[PDB]
Amino acid sequence: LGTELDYDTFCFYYDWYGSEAIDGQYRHWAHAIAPDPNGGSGQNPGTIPGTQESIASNFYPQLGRYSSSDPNILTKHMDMFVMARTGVLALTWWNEQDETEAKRIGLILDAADKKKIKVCFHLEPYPSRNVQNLRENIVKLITRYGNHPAFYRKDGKPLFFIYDSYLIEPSEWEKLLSPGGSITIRNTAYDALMIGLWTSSPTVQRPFILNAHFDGFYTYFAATGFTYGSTPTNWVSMQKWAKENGKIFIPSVGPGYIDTRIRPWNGSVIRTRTDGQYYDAMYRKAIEAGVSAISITSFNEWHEGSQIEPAVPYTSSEFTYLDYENREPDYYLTRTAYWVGKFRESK
Ligand SMILES: OC[C@H]1O[C@H](O[C@@H]2C=CO[C@H](CO)[C@H]2O)[C@@H](O)[C@@H](O)[C@@H]1O
Repeated sequence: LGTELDYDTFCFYYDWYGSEAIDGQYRHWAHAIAPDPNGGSGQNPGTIPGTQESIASNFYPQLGRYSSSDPNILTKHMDMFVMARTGVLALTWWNEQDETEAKRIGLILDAADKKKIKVCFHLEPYPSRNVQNLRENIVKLITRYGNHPAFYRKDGKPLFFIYDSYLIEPSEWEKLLSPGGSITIRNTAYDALMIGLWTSSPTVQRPFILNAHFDGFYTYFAATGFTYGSTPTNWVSMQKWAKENGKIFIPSVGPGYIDTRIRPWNGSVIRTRTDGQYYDAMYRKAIEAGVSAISITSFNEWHEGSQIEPAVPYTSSEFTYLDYENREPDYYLTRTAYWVGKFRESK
């Protein structure tokens, strides 16, 4: 029918939003404003309070200030994934070691399964992250969730995205990811496809990826040109290198970028949506590069303005939000479905 989910399409999902009613605070809708790293001492940037009028986004959710723990929101999000044809939800994972995290992960897996969506984890730069506690956490996640019907596998293997994987030296990664490594997961019950973050130039990244024994790489950033990896004119050559070296390249595409409510000094990174033309251009470059898998930044990173989740026009007494302009609130979901179809036609 040309409507089915694609299980080589990964959409980055954030479960960090809270409401007073469910979570005790409007978590993440309220957010600290970052000081300017070049703006000197004594800055008092303040906070966005997460009121109805003033939330930590330049856009405004159709679903309002929702809780990521609300089963009825999760249902709606899974229906949005179905509309977008995105078969894998790539869940932010911060190693919070708290019961409210555990509850949310279970709720997300359960809701996903009702719609045949799969879930993988996006391993974030949590405090003192290192290859030993990464192994322990991979073991825990596979043990806890590996028998859940929504747990993602590719040819029998789980898959993890590793954000800011450059914060760990290749000599450490080798211990976890080489078949001969001291604490290897290879050939164990806990083996997985490990997808590292390609940032800078090939001269740095090629030996990093090889020496670290990653199975593949992704680029994350929705803003074109932010890094070498997030410059789509490099994707043909990145894919050629991946194929030559038996690596999986999963370029990240997004619909735009703007984070100036939380980072007012970061205007140079703004990428305008132009009624969908930015998203179209980026998605076309990924498909044209001949890749096997694509990642989408993001479902709902509202702070960074990369979301495809529906947004509505809103002007409050405190802020005039951006909105999808000439496009309807669900445009980025249905445009994702269009591109998934083009990707499948190519695959
Ligand atoms: O956008 C604010 C957000 O920024 C950091 O999180 C990263 C932002 C986007 O994606 C990556 C990969 O998922 C995240 O690690 C972090 O400082 C958050 O605390 C903050 O809310």
